[PDB]
Amino acid sequence: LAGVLVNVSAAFGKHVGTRERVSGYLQPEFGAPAVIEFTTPAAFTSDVIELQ
Amino acid sequence: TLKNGGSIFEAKYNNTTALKPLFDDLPATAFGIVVLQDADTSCSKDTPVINKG
Ligand SMILES: [Ca+2]
Repeated sequence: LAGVLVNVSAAFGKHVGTRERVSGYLQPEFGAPAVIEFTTPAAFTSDVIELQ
Repeated sequence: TLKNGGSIFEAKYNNTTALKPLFDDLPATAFGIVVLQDADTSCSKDTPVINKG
């Protein structure tokens, strides 16, 4: 089990806001890609958020 | 401020540079909000999010 770190605010050039979606895939050299998909919640209210 | 006690119906608000009475100034199509109890400072003027309690 391994964890990929991404500096999103630098990658997209701005911080992602509330009520916004982000989607993607981590695509290996061969084999099926891991889908990523989430919508940031309506109200940020704590420092670490479980986008899941 | 009224999270720390005071009189409703005589609350002021802040147009930049002044303080003026809330209820009398509020426009006909709008509602205003006054925080009466909030433990965790969750309500802010630009984002009034209310949570349990
Ligand atoms: Ca609260």
